[PDB]
Amino acid sequence: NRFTANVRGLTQAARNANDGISLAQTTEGAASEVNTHLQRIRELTVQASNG
Amino acid sequence: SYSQEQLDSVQGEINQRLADIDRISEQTDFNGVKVLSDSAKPLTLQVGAND
Repeated sequence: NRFTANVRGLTQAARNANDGISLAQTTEGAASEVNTHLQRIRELTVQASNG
Repeated sequence: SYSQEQLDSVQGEINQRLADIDRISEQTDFNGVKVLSDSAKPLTLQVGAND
């Protein structure tokens, strides 16, 4: 019974960790898009810095 | 050897040339910048990242 309870707990924990992986993936994608923006702002700042 | 009238004609030609020089100064334009003019501060030309 202890083994069964531990096994179900560990499997549900694996599911929780999969959800954590997915959350990190969404955050990573959003941050990557912000990065792609920041490259464009940097390039345009270099452009407009010309007098 | 030139009398006063021919000197006056020469001076008229010189005045025309000077007027053209002044015209070139006031009107040499580049992207809305009177570069070769009486109001032309030196430029910057940002060349590279890391201003």
